[PDB]
Order: sequence, then C-alpha cells, then structure tokens
Amino acid sequence: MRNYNNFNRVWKAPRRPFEKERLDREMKLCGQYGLRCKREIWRVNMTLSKMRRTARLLLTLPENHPRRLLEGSAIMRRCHEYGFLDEEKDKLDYVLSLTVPDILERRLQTIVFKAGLAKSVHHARVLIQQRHIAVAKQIVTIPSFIVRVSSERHIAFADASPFGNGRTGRVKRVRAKAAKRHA
Amino acid sequence: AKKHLKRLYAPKDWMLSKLTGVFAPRPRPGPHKLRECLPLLVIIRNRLKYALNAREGEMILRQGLVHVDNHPRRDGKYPAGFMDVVEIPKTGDRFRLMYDVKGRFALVNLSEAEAQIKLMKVVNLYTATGRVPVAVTHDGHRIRYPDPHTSIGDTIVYNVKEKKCVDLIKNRQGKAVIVTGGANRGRIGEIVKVECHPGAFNIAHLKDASGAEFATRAANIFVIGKDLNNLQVTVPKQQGLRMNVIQEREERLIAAEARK
Amino acid sequence: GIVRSRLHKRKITGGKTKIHRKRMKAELGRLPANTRLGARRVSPVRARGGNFKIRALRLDTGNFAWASEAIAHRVRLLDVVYNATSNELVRTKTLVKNCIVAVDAAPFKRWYAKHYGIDLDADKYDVNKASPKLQREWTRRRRNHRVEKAIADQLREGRVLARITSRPGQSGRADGILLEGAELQFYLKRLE
Amino acid sequence: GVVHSTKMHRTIIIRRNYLHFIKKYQRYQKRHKSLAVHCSPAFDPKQGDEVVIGQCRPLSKTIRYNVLEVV
RNA sequence: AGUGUGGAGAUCGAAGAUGAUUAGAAACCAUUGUAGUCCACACUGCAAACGAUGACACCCAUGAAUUGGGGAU
RNA sequence: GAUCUGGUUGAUUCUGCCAGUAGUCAUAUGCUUGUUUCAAGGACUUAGCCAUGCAUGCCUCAGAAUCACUGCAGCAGGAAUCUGCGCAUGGCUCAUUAAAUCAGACGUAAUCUGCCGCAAAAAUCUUGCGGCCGCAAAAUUGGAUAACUUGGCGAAACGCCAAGCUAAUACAUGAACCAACCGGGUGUUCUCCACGUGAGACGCCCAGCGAAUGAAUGACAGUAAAACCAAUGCCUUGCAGUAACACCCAGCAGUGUUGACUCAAUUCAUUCCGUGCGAAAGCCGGCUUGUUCCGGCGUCUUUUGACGAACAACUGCCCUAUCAGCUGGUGAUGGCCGUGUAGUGGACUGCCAUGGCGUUGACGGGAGCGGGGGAUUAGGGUUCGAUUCCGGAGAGGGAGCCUGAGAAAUAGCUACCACUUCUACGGAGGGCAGCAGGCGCGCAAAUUGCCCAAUGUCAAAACAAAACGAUGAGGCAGCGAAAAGAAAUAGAGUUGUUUGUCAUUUCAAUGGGGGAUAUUUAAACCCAUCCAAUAUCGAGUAACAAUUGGAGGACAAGUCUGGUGCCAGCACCCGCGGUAAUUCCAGCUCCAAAAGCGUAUAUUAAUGCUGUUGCUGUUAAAGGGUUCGUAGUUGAACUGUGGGCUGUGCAGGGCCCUUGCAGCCCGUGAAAAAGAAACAAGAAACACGGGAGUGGGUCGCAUGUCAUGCAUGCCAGGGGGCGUCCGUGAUUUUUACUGUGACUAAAGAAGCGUGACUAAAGCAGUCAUUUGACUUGAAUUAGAAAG
RNA sequence: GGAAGUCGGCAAAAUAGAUGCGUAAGUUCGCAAGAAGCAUUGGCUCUGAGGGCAAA
Ligand SMILES: [K+]
Ligand SMILES: [K+]
Ligand SMILES: [K+]
Ligand SMILES: [K+]
Ligand SMILES: [K+]
Ligand SMILES: [K+]
Ligand SMILES: [K+]
Ligand SMILES: [K+]
Ligand SMILES: [K+]
Ligand SMILES: [K+]
Ligand SMILES: [K+]
Ligand SMILES: [K+]
Ligand SMILES: [Mg+2]
Ligand SMILES: [Mg+2]
Ligand SMILES: [Mg+2]
Ligand SMILES: [Mg+2]
Ligand SMILES: [Mg+2]
Ligand SMILES: [Mg+2]
Ligand SMILES: [Mg+2]
Ligand SMILES: [Mg+2]
Ligand SMILES: [Mg+2]
Ligand SMILES: [Mg+2]
Ligand SMILES: [Mg+2]
Ligand SMILES: [Mg+2]
Ligand SMILES: [Mg+2]
Ligand SMILES: [Mg+2]
Ligand SMILES: [Mg+2]
Ligand SMILES: [Mg+2]
Ligand SMILES: [Mg+2]
Ligand SMILES: [Mg+2]
Ligand SMILES: [Mg+2]
Ligand SMILES: [Mg+2]
Ligand SMILES: [Mg+2]
Ligand SMILES: [Mg+2]
Ligand SMILES: [Mg+2]
Ligand SMILES: [Mg+2]
Ligand SMILES: [Mg+2]
Ligand SMILES: [Mg+2]
Ligand SMILES: [Mg+2]
Ligand SMILES: [Mg+2]
Ligand code: NA
Ligand code: NA
Ligand code: NA
Ligand code: NA
Ligand code: NA
Repeated sequence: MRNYNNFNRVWKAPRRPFEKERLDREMKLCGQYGLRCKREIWRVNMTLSKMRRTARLLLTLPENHPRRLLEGSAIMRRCHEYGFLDEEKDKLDYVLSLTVPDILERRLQTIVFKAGLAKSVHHARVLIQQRHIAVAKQIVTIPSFIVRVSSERHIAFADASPFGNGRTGRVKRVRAKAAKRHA
Repeated sequence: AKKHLKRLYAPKDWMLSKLTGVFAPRPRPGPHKLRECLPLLVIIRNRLKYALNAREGEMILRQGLVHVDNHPRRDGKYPAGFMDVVEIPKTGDRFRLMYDVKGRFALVNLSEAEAQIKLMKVVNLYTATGRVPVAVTHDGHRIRYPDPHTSIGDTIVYNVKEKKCVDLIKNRQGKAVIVTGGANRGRIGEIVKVECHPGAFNIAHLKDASGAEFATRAANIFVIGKDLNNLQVTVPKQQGLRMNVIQEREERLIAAEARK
Repeated sequence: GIVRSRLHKRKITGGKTKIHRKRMKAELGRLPANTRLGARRVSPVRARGGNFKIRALRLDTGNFAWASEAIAHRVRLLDVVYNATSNELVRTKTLVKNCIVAVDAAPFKRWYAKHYGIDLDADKYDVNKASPKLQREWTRRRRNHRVEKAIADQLREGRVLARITSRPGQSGRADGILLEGAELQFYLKRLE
Repeated sequence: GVVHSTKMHRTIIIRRNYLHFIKKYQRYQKRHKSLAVHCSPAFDPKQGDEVVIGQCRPLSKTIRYNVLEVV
C-alpha cells in the first residue's frame, strides 16, 4: 500500500533447459571461478546482454550524433574504469566483443586469488565472506564485488581481521578462554 | 475544494523525495499559482535548511521572521513564488527567487538596497471605480496609478519599501527577457522578433548572448533589462546561458578529477 | 428535482443515454414565478453562491422609460394587452419580459409640460406660472425635439403602451419602456 | 469544412472530411465528422460550398459554431 | 433433374410389372412401362457449373502447325 | 540469441495440427525451508450480510467566565457553554458506464467561487443637557439568549419541556460638525447690460459603493478653396492667432481593454422596502503612559487574482448484421418571444418549419470504470491494467431536501422496498465498498497491535512556561515461500593408499546463535558495532544433518532391479506393461534446479498456425457458375536539363564533364538611378499622433506669463526609407508528406554523475578537519494520435 | 363466497358509444383484429383553425 521502491530482476534462466554443451561449459565456469550455483553466471549473462544491446543501438547512429557522442563516451568510461575493456581499445566496437570470462575476471573473488592473497578461488570466496579483506580500507564481504582498476592497488587485509592489525581470531580466542577457566 | 496535495502530484522543483513524505504542503491560495511556487515551509526547510522538520518550520514562520516583499508571512503554505525578495532580519539573508538555466528556482542573494528594487509583469489593464486605471501583475498586486505608457506585457520595476513604481520597461524587440515557462524557462535572451497570431498564443523568438536562436510563447518571457549587456537586477550565477550537455558533462568530470 | 442536464435527452442519433450518475445540485431547476398583476408580493430565493434571487409573485408598479427622451418615471401597471408566447398569458395577466403592458401616462405628461411647456391636455403643472427666463429654455428645446403623434395621442387618453424589459421572476421588478416608432405601429395592428 | 445540408432555418450542416492513420497497417482511412453551424442571412451558402466556422457559446442543443466566410 | 398450366407423346425411360441370376437379388441382364424425355408461358437457381487454376496490366526462349482479318510477290 | 524438437510412412518429401520448451509484481495448490534486505496481501465469487472500539474536531497576548472550579493574594490557570471555522477534505470500493467516462489539446466574452494575496472606502440628522426649538460634542446605544440555578417529564433515546438571571466579534440600531471636486431641474427671488443662446449671487430637489430599467460615450483614419446669413470669439475703434472653458482649477482626462465585447468605467432619468453596505459602538499590546501616541489583530460591504466548481467538446478509444434502419403524440433537428439556471442551451412552456443520424456501421445487444502504466517482444506486434498517482462514480436499493461559498452529502436529514436491533410494548433505533475483526461465498487473500516521532489535513493555533490539540489519513511492528536483491551449509594442509579418490594427523576463520558501554528507535523491534578499552561466550559426524522431479525419445541421467504378466500402474505427446518391463511399484548411483522445486488454469514468445512488415488457395483447407454493377480501393504521359568566366580531376570522346569561387534583367526582349520586364497579399495606392517611451532614420533667446507656461522650439525645406493602425485593390491557394521549434504531472522505462561495502535502490553527498568552501548536484531523453 | 349447482355456465349476470395509444401465435400475406389491453368523456367562459363575394 503506497510503497514506492523498485525491485527489478538481474538474471534469466536459459531457453533450453538441457543442453549438454551449455551444461558442461557452465560447469567449467563454476569450478574454474568458484560459484555456488548457475545464477551467478546468468546474472553475468544479463549484465553483458544489456551493455551489448545499448552498444548495438549506438553504432547505428552517426558518430556525430549527440546521443551517440554522449552515451558512447559514457559507456567507454564504464568499461575502462571497471577494467572490462583494455584502455587502448578506444572504439565503440570493442564493447560488442566483450565476453563472459572478462566480467568474472573483475570479480573480487577472482582478483583476490589472482593477487596472491588467496591460493585458490574457493579460498578467496570464504575469505571475503569472513570480513578478512578491505578495499580502500573498507571491509567488503561480498564475492561479486566488481573492482575498478584504480582501486586494485588498495586491496589488502582488513585492519580488524586477525591476519593484520586486528585482534586474534576465534580459535586463538576460545581455546585461550578454556585454559584460563581450567586454572 | 481539495486540501491535500500528494507527494507525487507535487511539483518536481521542490525536490521532496517520494520515500519520506506521503503528502506535501498544499500551497494555500495567494500571490502565485501552486504549480509555480515554493511553499514557505519548503523554502525554509528544504532550501535554506534552517528548519529540521515541518514542526520546526512553523516555529520560524509564525514568529514573523520571514519577510516577503517587505512584509512578514506566518503561513507555511504561503506561495512565495518567482521574483520575490525574501528577508530574514535575524540572519540578514536578503535574497530573491529566480530561475536558473535549468528552469529551477534559485535563491539569488541580493546586495543592500537591491531588495527595494523589484519587478513584476503587467497581465491586465482595467479601470476601477471612478475611472481609475489599474494594472494587475504576476504577483497579484494591483497598481492603482501606473504610468500612462504602461501596457500589457511590460514590466514595471516596483519599490517594495516605498510601495511605489519607479520605472517602466516596454515590451519591444531588442530587450533583455528571461523565460518563465517550459524547458526554455530560466534563459536570458534578446527579443529579435515577436510573431503575433491573433487568438492563439504569441511566439517570441529570442537570441541569447552566445548566439543561440530559441523561441517560446510570449506569455513566458519577462523583460529584465533594456539590453542584454545591462540588466536591472542580479540574475542566477549561470548568467542565463544553457551550454551543451556533452560539454556540461566533460567540464564537471574534469573538475571532479581536479579535486583528486 | 427539476434538472437542466442533457442526460434525459435523446442523442442526435436518436439513441437512449444510459445514465450512471445520480442527479446533482449544480444542475437543478426551480419552479417559475408566474408573476401576475396585483399588490406587491415577492419571495426571495437563495441562489448559488449565497446571492438572493427575488421571485416576484405579484407586481403593480415599475420604472417605465421614454427612450426617445432618456427619461424614466415610476408608474403603475394598468393592464397587460399582448404576449408573443400565448393568449393564456394575456388572459391570466402574467407579467413576463417583453410582454406588452399599459401603464399610467400621467407622469410623462407632467414631465413633458415641465420640459417643453406644451401641455398635451391643452397639483397639476401650470406652464404660465414659469418665470420668463424659462420660456427661452423651452424654445431652445422645442427646436431640438419633435414628438410623434401616435405617442402624444396616448398621453392625451391617459394610458400609454409599453414593453417590459426586466425579468420579474429573477429581479423581482417589472420595469419597461414606452413603445415608440415602428415597434408601436407593429403592436397596434395586432391589438386592433 | 464543406456545406453538407442547408435544409434547416438559419442553420447548416458541414462535413469535415479527413484521413485517419492506422498505425499497425501503416495506412490511412477516410473519415468524416458532421457539425451543426449557425449561418447568418449575410452569407446564403449552397450545398457543396466551402465555409469557415468559428467556435461560439452553445446556441442550441447541437450548435457551437458560427459561419465566418463562404467560399 | 424437379414444379405449375396448356399441348405433344415416335424413341428411350425414374416408379411399377413380369422373366432370369442368386444363399438371398421388386440390383446388374431380358421384355415392358408411368412420370418424364419434346414445345409455349411462368417458377427453381442445388453441377466434377472444372483449367478442381478470380479479374485487369507489364516482361518473357524455341520449332512445327491452326482459325479469322490485313500487307507484299 | 532474429534458435527450435517429438508424433501421419515399409522408407521418402510436404501440408498441418497436437505435444514439448522459456517468461509472467499471475492466481491457486503439493513438497521443502538456515541469513539478510525490499515487499503484494477478501479485487476475481456475493457493490453479499455484519457485534464491537476507534476513525473530525479545534483556544491564545489577542470574541465571550461571578463554575457556590483550582492556586496565590484582586492576579494567573480554567471545566462547561455560547460564538467562529471545519466536517463537500482524506480513506475505501469498481457496481454503473461507449457522441458517457477518460487522455492529449482548447474554451467559458455562458458562469459561480468560502479559506488565501493585493487593493478601494467622504452616502447616513447620532448623543448629553431645559421647555419640535436652544446649547454642547474622543458617541458613556438597546433588548434578548446560552452556560448556570430551580422544578422536572421519560424504560431508554447522539430524547425532552417551564420558570429566573447573565454576556459577547451572537442579534438589532446608529454616528450631525470636523469633511472636498463634481453636474442636472428649478425660482413668476434679488443686482445689473441692450432694451434676450444675456450675465452674477442666493433659496430647495436630487447628485456615495453595488444592484434594476432606459438614453449617450466607450473614436476617425479614400478631396482642395471661396462667398452668404444669424450668433459667438478676437485686433482696432476685418480675419491674423487659436486647445476646451462666461472665473475664483487661465490642460483637475478630447485618449480602458482585448484579436473581438451589448464588457470595464463615466455622465443623465427613475428605482432598491429584507432580498445588500458600521469606524464590528470589537479584542490585545508596547513606551514619552498622550479629549490628535504608536503597533498587532479582528470584521461588514466593493473589487480582481489565485485555489477550486460547473458546463461545452478538436482527435482517439473492444466484440457483434443470426442487430438495418434510428428519432419525432408526451422534443426528435432548427427558428421566434419567453421561463428556469450561477450561466449558455429543447434545459423547459407556447407557436412555427420538417428536419437530424446511418453500411465511413447508426439503433440494439455483450464484455468492461478511463489513463499514466505491467508482461512479452529483433522489428512490426499480442496481451493485461479492480489495485498505490490523476479523472469519474457510489456508500443495501431508489428518490427528494436543509444548511452551506461549495453536497442532491449519507460515521446529514425525510419517505418507500428489502433486511434487521433494544424495549418497561407505550415506543425508539441501523447502514464497515474506512481501520481492526466475524459468517457465508469460494481454488483463493493478514492483527479487534503501537504511535502522532516523520508527512500532511483542519483548527481560535509557532515552541516554551499549572499551559503537551484531533487524526485507524499516515508512519512503525505482527502474520505473510505473491514477487524481487545480496547470500550459509565450510577453507587449507603432512603421511600412507604425474595425477586424482580414500583413510589419517591436524591448523587457523567466520557466521547462525548468546549477550552488551551501549547504538537505532516516539518507545520498541530490526539492521549496523563489539567479544574489553584494566575487564566481554560460543562449529568437527563443524547432526548448526537440502529438498523436488526424473534416468526409452523430445531432454541431462542406468546391459542394477524384483514382482505383476495388456493386470496393478505409468504416460503433457510418441509409447511401456500378455512370465528374462526400456516406462509399473523400490535401493544405489547419476542427472537437472537449488532455499527452492513440482502440478492446474490463464496469458506472452515459440507461431511467417491471423501474415501491414509477412501466410496460403492446380492436386493438402480454401477462386464466387457467369456477366452487369453501385459505395469502397486503385488509377496513364505532359507545363521542369539555367547559363558565362578563372582554376582544378589518369575525366572522356576547340567540345562535354566532377569539385571550388565570382558573375548573371538568372529565357527573349527592353534600359537596371529611373523607367521597363520578371516578380512581389510577408505587395501596392490612399489615408490617420489618441502611430515612434515628446512625430522613427534620413545655454540664453523666439512663443506666453493672473499659469509648477518651471510649458514648446532652437534647422528651414524637399525627397524617399521605414516600426504601428484603418480603408481600397490579386478572373485570391490549401492539405497530406518532410526539417526544425513551442506546449506537455510525477511514479514507471532509458540515460549523465554518484564505490549507499556490492546489488535490487535513493538523489544523494564529497573535502579540509572545520566556526565553511564545492557560490555543491539533483543533467539529458523517449513517451501514440490530434492540436 | 363465486360454478362448490348441473349431463352440461341452462338461465342470468357481464362487455359495450366515440376518440387516442397498443395489439400475439398462426397465415392462402388478404387476414387474425374490435385480438388482447390502457386512457379520456360532463357544464360553463374563452382562444385558435378550417370559407364565400365585392372593390384597382
Ligand atoms: K517494474
Ligand atoms: K482567449
Ligand atoms: K422399352
Ligand atoms: K458554532
Ligand atoms: K433563448
Ligand atoms: K481514486
Ligand atoms: K526406477
Ligand atoms: K510497412
Ligand atoms: K471459376
Ligand atoms: K372472482
Ligand atoms: K358428467
Ligand atoms: K378494443
Ligand atoms: Mg412439366
Ligand atoms: Mg429397363
Ligand atoms: Mg457450388
Ligand atoms: Mg474450385
Ligand atoms: Mg497420411
Ligand atoms: Mg503446446
Ligand atoms: Mg474523495
Ligand atoms: Mg463491471
Ligand atoms: Mg485502466
Ligand atoms: Mg469486478
Ligand atoms: Mg457521492
Ligand atoms: Mg454492503
Ligand atoms: Mg445520499
Ligand atoms: Mg461507515
Ligand atoms: Mg439507508
Ligand atoms: Mg474492514
Ligand atoms: Mg526387471
Ligand atoms: Mg509439463
Ligand atoms: Mg502466444
Ligand atoms: Mg504470431
Ligand atoms: Mg517471430
Ligand atoms: Mg499456412
Ligand atoms: Mg481442395
Ligand atoms: Mg500520375
Ligand atoms: Mg537576357
Ligand atoms: Mg523514474
Ligand atoms: Mg346463455
Ligand atoms: Mg404478428
Ligand atoms: Na451369390
Ligand atoms: Na475438368
Ligand atoms: Na475465327
Ligand atoms: Na511406423
Ligand atoms: Na359447473
């Protein structure tokens, strides 16, 4: 009753439920990137589709069209700052050829593993889930945190986490209480 | 009649979020139309931020602190529309309401003794009882004895303190005008030629300082000076020029980067 | 009650309008005055907006104006002699706008003598009593003005035809003007 | 419009013929509208003529326009 | 084909009759035969009423023919 | 992502449907459910029926208190009750409803309009003193009636009488002088001039706003000179100059507006009878405390401009012809005079004339409240919209009406029909399609919860101080697998059994959860912070144990089973089952999705199986038996290569030709001043200061001086050129289309910017740490058709 | 009260003139039809409408 906030959707199920090629390809993306289910991939697919559709529209207008000149320039900034597109790729046609693995490459769970912080991509997810990593000195507890290129050098352990400037973690805390009580 | 005004039905220039309030201050009748006015509660709370709530807004207004056209107003629903001098002596704000290039309301701060100088556009010329020529203006004021050369469409600069008109600016080509309606509203430009269609609306072709050729209905223009170079009163900070949106985007991105 | 809306009317196509709304006070009607000749009886009506309408029931006098002389006098109403709507309104002596009436012609005779010094019959005004300065004024007016025989004969008889120009059921008064020119000659044929 | 019928007294019927565009089929269709117009004795138009009408107050159940020219 | 009213009624022939065939066979076959079939006037308007192929217009490769009108020898 | 697959045959290629497949803020249901954010929620059917409680009331410096009310010592609060304002807004629901409602765009010059803004206001014979007269002047007006008291009636009743006081800003009456300008009608009135458009004073009758009737204004704008006569100006004793005016006013209006007004406003004549008008004959504050103190209010009239109301209608708006004619006694289309209305109008009476609508679908019938919008979609489209914003309508069904500015009002009245409740049987009551909640209906849908803290509404009203307004509107919680975003169920090792599985040995970490110095919050609950800062609990089967359908094909997953033996069954379709079941009824494993997954019914895509884009008609379904033939659709060519010069392109076969520039009376004629020829209505010929902010470009001296004449000129003239207005003239030119622009509510959909930790969001916020910058931002779009 | 009387509505009752509106099945399209049914009606005092002849 008179509630006025949007709640949209971010994913779509595949049209053909049982494709051997699609099921095996999606299972490869799950283990290789450490995802809990296929909805993360389908979220990525919807994310990539939307940029593709608006790009498709922009390339039909002349390069001097103010809508093309403004929204084309904007979508380049969105691609470069989030690391999706290489900075020397300046044309609007390189957005079209964007791929699914490129988007998950910028996920924090991927970047944490690739920076040497996490030995495995599954270690990265739980480590992020356990408030152990801070981006620009801000705790992030979400594996799907797409990181900008300018914030890549600020990735570190959170100053509150046991691995760093914070107090000791749970195991070193509960067992210490056990020894003191046993006295 | 109706007394409530819904949040969504409220004018967009008031900048009230659709999540905080279900209702909005319905502007009680007065000098300005409720579609073209900021209620004195909205002005004192959402624009000047002197009031935290609406309950703290009635505290200020009922005290008689807020002066409009050299007159204290106590009702929070007071229209307090365009080209009015608002003064709060406790803080000495002494600003007037104007329209910026994007068409929104602007609290243009005024200098000392500039508050006395105020303009208003003649909308109707008629005789009152006893053969008295009377001119009513966009503010709703009635001038009992105007200039013999004053016509409809001209603006008289009117002294609020003296309660007397001091000069007249006739609506002709080659004058400085500011648009008051539509998306074109808030742009200062020069009347190059006005096309007169009897019965229907009149079309005013304008040309601002930068050379942009734009038009609008003649009921939206407001003479503000004799020429584009010299204006009677101060205008919002953009100087009435709407620059390109792409260049609007580039400069603010550069300025934001210059901070870092 | 009585309504003035178009919902009960047939469409120009002849179809029947299906009404989906109850009657409204903003479209009401009232019962007519049927104002008759008699001693002054009126009834106020509280119209919309607080204003009062004076529903006249009977009337006997009103200001009747001589148009060609820009003069008007209060006279009593003697009879109603013509109605363009129906004979039943004449027969019942119903006072409505544009109805032809007969009024007392005495004040117009007194005024004419006081103004031009021409007593048509020739308390009562005496022309010869006027100071000698006045006859100079009368001579100036007599060259400016020339009266019609048809009207003058009506003054001599004592009753003059007139036409009601007010709405008795709306304003509560029965004012009129005297029939002059071709308008009078139009109604004389019907009355004959 | 065009004078359609002059069979009343001081009143004429005019036709406003126009083409309506159907968006789905990308094509037009001929449509017409009828108006009852008061005609002064200064004009005396004929069937098939051409008139200019102007909007006035309700003059009758159907009349809201008055003849301004006859072409 | 059927209907109405007047004709006509040679042949053929729904219905019907008789004889065969047949397990049965007023079916195919045989001999007949009414209405029809033919005409005038008036109805009906139901076809494999078909080229199972709507009408109008333009372009369109080849050989031998065919019907009507023209031109040349 | 502009996508298909299984089923007709012994096989084949088609047509064609069935079945499959994905989505739905799309409903129900079955199974299952650890965290968090954001949420729809008795619409579908019965606009069915309902107990209870609440939902619209309101007071301060500022209308009224002698509460036998309170506290102090007359003051300050102040119940009740008059008075004033509001209750016509909000909130529900969607029954009615197709030239109606509605959307966009226009009107009201056809009107009404409380609260709110800005203005205007000279009518008025009053009062205290002696007998209408005289004196005098800060006007020292009059009756009620509330509350309250007494008596009370009545079962009760949001029921009632009678008597005594008593107020107000309730009701009524009424203010002469101080205090003007202004004109009309007059006097057998007085002073004069010659012997009447003569002049001057004085007496009286009217000359206020508004309303009624009538008369005049509310402009002209297509000619130049003389006589003549009467009157009146002047010079002096005949017409040059010259506003108008027989003074106390020597310019105190010869000039409203609109596109257009019978409008605004002014003058003249008659009129206002309750159906109008006070300086409320009002209240409160300040100082210098004033028969002239200065403010804040409050109110009656008049006025317009805002907030609204009502009416009208330019284009648009589902299915149906097994609905073809509709309307017109007794209004149907129009006219005349009226009536009624706030106003126009056949809205209505009387009288006239036959009109008005329809195959471009009238009339009738059926389903529906209309938009903004939702779902789906390559595009075109198809479909849904009771539901939060806007418009309309209703309050069981009907119909009438009072008050009020505004109601045909319903938590207002009156009546009838259906139902209904209390009663002392005399009688009196009711209207949840408000909130919360019951019964029935159903496949189907929350708590008789907290609070005015935010947003707003009303109100006599800032807050505070004996001093705290109402609010089931609304906000915040409970229930809530409609739906949506982020996300648990674990991360690493050493040894043995290139990898990899399995049995070990462990290691560290976080959350669910338990709490708090506390934070949030009206208070709470939720989230966020923390497990001491000297001092804050907890995961190893990390039992803090994941389900729903399947495993012949479509369609990912088995030579395992075991029975039934065409049975029991499965199976959306094809099919499985008749004793070695591919399909049945279970284990394991495996598959798919996953805190989610089946089933049913609708709808979109699939579907080029509705085809405008974009289908098919020989034989698959489908060209009418043939001609004629109206509406309807479609419809053949033609007014039409512009030329020259310089430079330039692998030009090409002095000429033609791309690109760039300058010329062209830009066919021919006839001379670009003129005239002529083309044109030119956005043109030309007249003609208007009341046309141009003083008649547009091109420092003392003339007028005159009883003049704020303190005013005018200071180039003379001519000539054309133009911004405005009017009249006269083209044997008069539009529309579709297309390019720009104006006009156009949010919510919703795109989109710029924005690390709300991310996202679904929101329009915020960022920085130095500062007594503030960013003169912070809140961009831009699209949104049918018609105008 | 209303056919319960009686073989049986026998007999009686009942409807009724004129004007306007309205009228079903069936049909040989002519009818059925006065189908069936509603409504008005008096007396007075008026007002309209419907004509003949003569005159430049
Ligand atoms: K949405
Ligand atoms: K207008
Ligand atoms: K035979
Ligand atoms: K009251
Ligand atoms: K009329
Ligand atoms: K609504
Ligand atoms: K099985
Ligand atoms: K098309
Ligand atoms: K055929
Ligand atoms: K009976
Ligand atoms: K018997
Ligand atoms: K009968
Ligand atoms: Mg025959
Ligand atoms: Mg035979
Ligand atoms: Mg056939
Ligand atoms: Mg065929
Ligand atoms: Mg077959
Ligand atoms: Mg299917
Ligand atoms: Mg409402
Ligand atoms: Mg409905
Ligand atoms: Mg809708
Ligand atoms: Mg419904
Ligand atoms: Mg209602
Ligand atoms: Mg009900
Ligand atoms: Mg009601
Ligand atoms: Mg109720
Ligand atoms: Mg009721
Ligand atoms: Mg309820
Ligand atoms: Mg087996
Ligand atoms: Mg299924
Ligand atoms: Mg579909
Ligand atoms: Mg389709
Ligand atoms: Mg398709
Ligand atoms: Mg097909
Ligand atoms: Mg076939
Ligand atoms: Mg052609
Ligand atoms: Mg030439
Ligand atoms: Mg939005
Ligand atoms: Mg008998
Ligand atoms: Mg019949
Ligand atoms: Na046989
Ligand atoms: Na054939
Ligand atoms: Na032939
Ligand atoms: Na087969
Ligand atoms: Na009997």
